[PDB]
Amino acid sequence: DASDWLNRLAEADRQNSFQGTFVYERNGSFSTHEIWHRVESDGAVRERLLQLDGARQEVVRVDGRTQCISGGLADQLADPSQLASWYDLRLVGESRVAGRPAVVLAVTPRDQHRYGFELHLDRDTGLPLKSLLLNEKGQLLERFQFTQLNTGAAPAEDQLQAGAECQVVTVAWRSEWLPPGFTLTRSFMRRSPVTPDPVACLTYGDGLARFSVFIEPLHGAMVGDARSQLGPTVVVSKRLQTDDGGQMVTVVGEVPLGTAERVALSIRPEAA
Amino acid sequence: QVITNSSSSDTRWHEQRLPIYLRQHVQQSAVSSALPYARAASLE
Repeated sequence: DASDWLNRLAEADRQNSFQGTFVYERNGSFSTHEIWHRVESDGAVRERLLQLDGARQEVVRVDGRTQCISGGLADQLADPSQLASWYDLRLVGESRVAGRPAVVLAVTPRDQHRYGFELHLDRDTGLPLKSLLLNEKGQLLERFQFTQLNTGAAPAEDQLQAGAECQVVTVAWRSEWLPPGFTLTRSFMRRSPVTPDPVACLTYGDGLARFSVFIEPLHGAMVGDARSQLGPTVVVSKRLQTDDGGQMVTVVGEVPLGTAERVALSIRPEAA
Repeated sequence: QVITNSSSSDTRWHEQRLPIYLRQHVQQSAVSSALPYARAASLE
């Protein structure tokens, strides 16, 4: 049963120490990374991630906490129980990934507003071996795949220590429309990268997909639509007519183009 | 990567903002779990 395999996935990261190498690929980027993952005797997870190609990007985490992170990952830093309501969870067979037997789960959207996944889960541990993000037509948007996974034996302490590049470290807006299952994760204010203006940020998620909304004042300027794509991440900007000079609404996230567009056109100011 | 669109006034305006908001979304999603990190690392 797929529900059971996803619950096992949810807990696998606290019940297994491991080390491994994986690749991440999208249109325009291919990279290899290494991970060392140690579960301490009290259950805390200590994890180090290192990029193996090109620059030495790195992060070390202790449970949720970022202990250190390299600058190129940080310059813009300011639960599967309900998933079956928005995705059909299906065991579709068996596979072999990184020389290990796996089960294949198809996580298929129940509507047009989110992407699906093909997940390959390690039989021995429930850890993820392969994650493929698929669009509506079944085409591949991103590939996450281990090439080797070494489980059981815990990484040695020296393997959990990062290098020198790892640096020790109310908004008056709402959406009138969200796809089912998406909820507000967080809202906060930032500043425009260009001007003195405050920019409101809202972030949303359904447990699998996330998107962010940015609302920036136009001061009466005539600025039109924009759109962009970076692998699975769409960017849409649409002007919002307002009584305070207009706003540009930007939606960024791992959702179909039409979802980002519909969200962007549904943003509204809060009323008294 | 800004498309675009068709107006040099609008391209210049969006090109100073959209890449930054994109980076913020992807980076914050990585710190909130190796897949989110990998997406952030794929930038630049």
